[PDB]
Amino acid sequence: DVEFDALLGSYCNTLSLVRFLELGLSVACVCTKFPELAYMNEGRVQFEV
Amino acid sequence: DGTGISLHRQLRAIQQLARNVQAVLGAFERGTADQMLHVLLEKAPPLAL
Repeated sequence: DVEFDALLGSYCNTLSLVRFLELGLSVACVCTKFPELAYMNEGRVQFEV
Repeated sequence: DGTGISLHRQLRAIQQLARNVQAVLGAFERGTADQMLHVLLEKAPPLAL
């Protein structure tokens, strides 16, 4: 009697990476990179109608 | 963070450091001269005596 026990396969997946930019949500926001948000204090946008 | 904010205030740091180091080294050149007259004072007897 000759016996063994075998590893018949190994499966992994791919963690998929999404970008906010390929979305339709990104139309609902203006995005800008502002590296000094740390150093800001109060930001303001002002409007006239 | 690479932002220029971090650069300038780093200058202010290098600046203030150079100014104190400059100040304490000269404290030993005056320390000496003062050290003298006092050691000169400790040693020294009045004229009257």
